[PDB]
Amino acid sequence: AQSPAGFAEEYIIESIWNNRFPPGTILPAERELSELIGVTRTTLREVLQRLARDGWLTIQHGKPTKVNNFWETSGLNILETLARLDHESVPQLIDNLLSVRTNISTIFIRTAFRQHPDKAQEVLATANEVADHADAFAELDYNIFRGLAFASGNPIYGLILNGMKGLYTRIGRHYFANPEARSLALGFYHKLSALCSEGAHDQVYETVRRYGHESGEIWHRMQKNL
Amino acid sequence: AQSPAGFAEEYIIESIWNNRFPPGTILPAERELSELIGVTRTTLREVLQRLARDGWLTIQHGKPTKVNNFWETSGLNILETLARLDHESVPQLIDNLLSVRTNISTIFIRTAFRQHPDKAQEVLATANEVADHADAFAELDYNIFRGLAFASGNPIYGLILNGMKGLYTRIGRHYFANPEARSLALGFYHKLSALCSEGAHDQVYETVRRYGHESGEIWHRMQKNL
Ligand SMILES: [Zn+2]
Repeated sequence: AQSPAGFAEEYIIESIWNNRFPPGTILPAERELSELIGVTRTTLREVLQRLARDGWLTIQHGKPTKVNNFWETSGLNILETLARLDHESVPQLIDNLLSVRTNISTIFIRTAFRQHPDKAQEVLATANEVADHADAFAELDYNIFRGLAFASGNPIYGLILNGMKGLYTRIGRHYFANPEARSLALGFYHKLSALCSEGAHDQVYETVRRYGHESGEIWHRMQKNL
Repeated sequence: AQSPAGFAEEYIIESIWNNRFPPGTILPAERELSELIGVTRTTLREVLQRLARDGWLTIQHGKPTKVNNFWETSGLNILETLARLDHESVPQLIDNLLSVRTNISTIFIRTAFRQHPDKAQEVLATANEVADHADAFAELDYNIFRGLAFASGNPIYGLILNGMKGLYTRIGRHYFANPEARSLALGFYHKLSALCSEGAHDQVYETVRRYGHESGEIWHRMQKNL
């Protein structure tokens, strides 16, 4: 909410989620919607355009605006919104995002080590001198996975990490408040550097999967308390 | 272009890409920009909001609008735009997207077969009676990969496929114009069904990688002529 546009956007998303405006149906006319929400038509139009780009709506000239099935039309951009809309399902959403990070990274880290080890090493070296605090590590960690994704030579993995950033770093800012989380991560970045230097193979997959499991354990034990 | 908003959006993206409005700098004032493009301020605002959601810009109240480094702020949503902006790099972009589909699917197809084989089988069965035409196969193929992504039980893989849809199906509509491409795909869906039924393991990874390589060969030989 806050600003009129912010309030309108949140109102419409909440209305779609709670089925006031069910996915699969037509959105109410602009005049009725603006009057219902309490914003000007120009403010509403700007919000509708934003929602359309995020996949919540489909807008077409000379045609009623449709409320989409966002599970079919939205991308990673809605992760943060999903976390806000369904608090009870947040634990599972987080586990799912961490699993995606682990498994997709096995692919691009292996490729990065083979195709651009110099870039991979530069990325991993950023862990040096990192501040021993949650916010610093949350950003460092995200930057390392995103950096390795681009270091693969296939920027599409980078675009995927870009979409994951919002919720991924949010998790990180809480996860890395745990000193052990920071320690395990540093050990991981250091091991990855060694594997890259040695031109290792199977060890990369096993090392990344192991990190996902161990970091996942630390997170789960933190999550269980909340 | 076409509509005023369409023209304005294309103009701004082209200007960012060609460094008229360099990433890392501030976007020209709205009054100047609307006058330069030839659209109303309201049309411009709607376009700016759309561009911001796609990651091209960062808009903040009481602060100049920044032109972002889209490689850092944009997600899969920009794939189609990238293809239109850099024709010479399209062949590589396509190869990269196909590689992502292949490698990420090894993960979610394996998971789907283990966690929800019934859902995986339902998805694969949609290949039955499929029309022997490019458009039909492009949609079927995308629906099968997206379907298996959701069948994994981790919807985030589905969100990734959602973001890939635009460019992925565009490739498909051309790729599947080749009768052999359609045949190889049907053989693949049928083999996947058999592997799911048998509760196969290593065969899944090997089969998916093989399909990526063989379909990639067919596509490359088509691409080379263009
Ligand atoms: Zn997106």
